[PDB]
Amino acid sequence: DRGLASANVDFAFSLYKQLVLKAPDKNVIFSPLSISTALAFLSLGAHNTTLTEILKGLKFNLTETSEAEIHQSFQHLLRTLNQSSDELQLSMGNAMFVKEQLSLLDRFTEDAKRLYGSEAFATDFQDSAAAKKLINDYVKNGTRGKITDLIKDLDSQTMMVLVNYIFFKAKFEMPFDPQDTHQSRFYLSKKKYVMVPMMSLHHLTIPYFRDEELSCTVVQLNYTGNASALFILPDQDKMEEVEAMLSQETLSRFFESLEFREIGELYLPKFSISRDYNLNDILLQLGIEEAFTSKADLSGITGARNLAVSQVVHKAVLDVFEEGTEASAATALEVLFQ
Amino acid sequence: RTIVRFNRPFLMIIVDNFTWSIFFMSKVTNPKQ
Ligand SMILES: COc1cccc2c1C(=O)c1c(O)c3c(c(O)c1C2=O)C[C@@](O)(C(=O)CO)C[C@@H]3O[C@H]1C[C@H](N)[C@H](O)[C@H](C)O1
Repeated sequence: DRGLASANVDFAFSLYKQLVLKAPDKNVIFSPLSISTALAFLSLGAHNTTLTEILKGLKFNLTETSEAEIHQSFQHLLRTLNQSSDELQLSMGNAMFVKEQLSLLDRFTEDAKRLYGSEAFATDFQDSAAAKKLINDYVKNGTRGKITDLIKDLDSQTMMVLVNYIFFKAKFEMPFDPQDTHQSRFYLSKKKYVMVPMMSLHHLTIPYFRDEELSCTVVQLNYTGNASALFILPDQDKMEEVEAMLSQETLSRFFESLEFREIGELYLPKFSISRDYNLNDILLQLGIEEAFTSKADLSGITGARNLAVSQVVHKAVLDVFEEGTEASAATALEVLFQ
Repeated sequence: RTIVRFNRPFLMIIVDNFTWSIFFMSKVTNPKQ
């Protein structure tokens, strides 16, 4: 569905801008798809304002697609994506961890399994250490060990936690040769620079675009298996200016403006970065409000307005090296009683 | 003769070529470990 693709990209750029506001000079890494999917999963249980605030925050137009069609779109996307080859590995999972005695509507658990692939695991949250182990183990298994501590603190009164994870591992079509990796300057700013391992490729034809009006250069590196990485390289001191132009429209212009061009040398750092976030402030700014207050209506979960969101956390890791790229992320939505 | 040198902050967007899903988005302002 082209609608789902568009909403997910609009959400990605909106999230990105707010993540940067937190700390505008820090590395950023996140999975917008993981967050979109987790919140769409939550909305399966939401009604009324709580529901329309979630779906609108995710950048869907309810006037052009119904709730039923949004969930069917996620189901379809989840089925299309889950992929495994000696070429490329891609896994996404959803789960709910629920207080054992909490009575859930059959329609919710049926829907959650059918549409989002979600099991329901009985969890004793009053044994906080055991409950965190169960959730963190699920995410570690799903991300093949790359994310192990998504949950640090967990209220012992928690009623449920909805979890999404994504795992990605892929080889470059044109891999770098480790013999051509050498320590080189990386300019944190015009005046501050450090030495990093810098990979290099010589004489390569790849898609290329120089955006003079935005002062940036764009290249695409393919993975084997129909994923790719789009790299955007602002001119020095122009990263803030490029960030101010990002949008679905600009990304489209980037892709469409790419042309194959022979490149004499490409230099790219070998690097590994991780970030973790609490997303409450951002979701609130993005208009997802009632879910956090005693007005919350998550009565599609239980048959009463007796649940509200307490904490939304996200963790993501990105490893880029000569042969390819690994990246993982997870999102958890922690829910208390009301 | 064109050179592309990622020796300053850059963006990286990992996408599914068929569904146009953005799996991951990243700004690298300091890659050093
Ligand atoms: C609103 O646009 C988008 C928003 C979010 C993600 C995306 C896009 C998008 O437009 C897009 C693409 O257009 C293309 C791709 C893509 O992943 C996205 C998005 O992810 C993948 C693609 O480059 C490949 O198959 C490379 O292997 C094909 C294609 O590029 C187009 C334009 C190129 N110049 C060239 O013509 C290529 C063959 O088709």
